[PDB]
Amino acid sequence: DLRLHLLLNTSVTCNDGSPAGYYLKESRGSRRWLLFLEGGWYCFNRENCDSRYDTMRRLMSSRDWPRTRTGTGILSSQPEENPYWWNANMVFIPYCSSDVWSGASSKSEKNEYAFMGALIIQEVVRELLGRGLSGAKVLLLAGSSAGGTGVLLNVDRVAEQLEKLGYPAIQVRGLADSGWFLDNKQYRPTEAIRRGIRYWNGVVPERCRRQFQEGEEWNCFFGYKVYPTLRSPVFVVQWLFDEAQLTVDNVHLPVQEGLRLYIQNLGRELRHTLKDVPASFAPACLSHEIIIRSHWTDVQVKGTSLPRALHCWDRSLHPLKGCPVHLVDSCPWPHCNPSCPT
Ligand SMILES: O=C1CN(C(=O)COc2ccccc2)CCN1
Ligand SMILES: *[C@@H]1O[C@H](CO)[C@@H](O)[C@H](O)[C@H]1NC(C)=O
Repeated sequence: DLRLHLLLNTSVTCNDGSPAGYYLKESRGSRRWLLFLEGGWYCFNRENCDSRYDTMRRLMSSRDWPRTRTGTGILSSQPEENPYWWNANMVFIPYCSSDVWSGASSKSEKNEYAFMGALIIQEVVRELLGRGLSGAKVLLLAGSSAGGTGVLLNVDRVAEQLEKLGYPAIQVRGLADSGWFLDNKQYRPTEAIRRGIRYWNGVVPERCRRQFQEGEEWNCFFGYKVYPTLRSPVFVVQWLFDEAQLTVDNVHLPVQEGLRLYIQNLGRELRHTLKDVPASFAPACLSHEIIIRSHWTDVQVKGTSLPRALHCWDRSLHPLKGCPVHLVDSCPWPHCNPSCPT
């Protein structure tokens, strides 16, 4: 069980002004720290956020959060469930800012909601330094879905924050799960992100911002465009036929030729964007499943599981015989990999 701590700086808030926070389980015999960002879409205007507040309020407020949560998958402390990092210090950061972890805007007389995702990450890091993070050797910033995109937007800022605070020995790395999307043509989204950035006062990594310039920061929410600008090591996990990608593409699964070609082209394009990503795990599956699920160990690419690939990545940051880190399926249709989830 991970225990809840509400932020001591109560000006760093969820959407409705309640304090943000984190769940923590310490492991005093370990110098490894895993900070995981939750996902759950976003909202981009007053009316859309009001609807989310009625029926997804835990994603907008801490008022009803439980005092504990169970760590599962990569957050589990059991070796059988988590062969990778079972002995690590574990942190789960709830997503209560509805801004893909990009915002830096407080509630005020002109803003009904606060969008503070980027500041929540910074304040969690600062408060953890007094609870053992000051002695860390590795800080892995991980996340799923909107949290996976959040890793790409925030990993370099965490590295810069720790350097400026006086902790240059902590190696900051990222793990982005299910947050690598394509701005492709639909079978039958970029505008919502553009509007969101203005509504949230959203921030993007500085090198990417300088490439795309004013008004075009939305480009930095797409992994294939932001990843080449990042300095921290980042491991990318992405299903080739991600269900959220298909949803935004208006695809809902007797498949005729037009849809067959569309699905095959999508897998080929995703595979192409990962060609120059040396640490990656991309199975040919139709799924919405994420790395905090208990059975995350089951899927394999070319005979190698994700916990193994992550271990090989750790070794590479000290190619390796029998320990691969670039694992992208080449077969062209959902479930052509026999180990895909059901
Ligand atoms: O499959 C899912 C989808 N979810 C997401 O957050 C979608 O991912 C993103 C990533 C970036 C921006 C918007 C959405 C959570 C619920 N289960
Ligand atoms: C609390 O956080 C806000 C936003 O980052 C910051 O302006 C303020 O200085 C912080 N307060 C303290 C006491 O650190």
